Amino acid sequence: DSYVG
Amino acid sequence: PPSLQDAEWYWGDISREEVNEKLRDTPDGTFLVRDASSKIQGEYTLTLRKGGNNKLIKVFHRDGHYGFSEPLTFCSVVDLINHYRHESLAQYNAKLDTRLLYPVSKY
Repeated sequence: DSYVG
Repeated sequence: PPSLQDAEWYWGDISREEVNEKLRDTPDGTFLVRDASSKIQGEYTLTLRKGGNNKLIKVFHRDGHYGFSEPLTFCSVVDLINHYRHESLAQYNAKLDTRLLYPVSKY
């Protein structure tokens, strides 16, 4: 989701 | 060595709604760490304010080390956070070009 890779 | 439980920016089991309230209207570099939604021991999530948004960064944990991506080089969550108080996260991702500047303190 709003996780940054 | 200072423990994670005693870190001012570690909030444990709080929801995204609660995080978003604490980060509303805050400047870039405002940050806190909470338990990851998995609710598995040793799994944590950094939330970092950048560009008016709340960026979620998984803290990986393997072989007694922590980090945002392989290789994992830090011996504790506290050491990881204190490192990025003084280095931009742009190395991890170019859209995260800020240091960890302003802890959201529980104290």
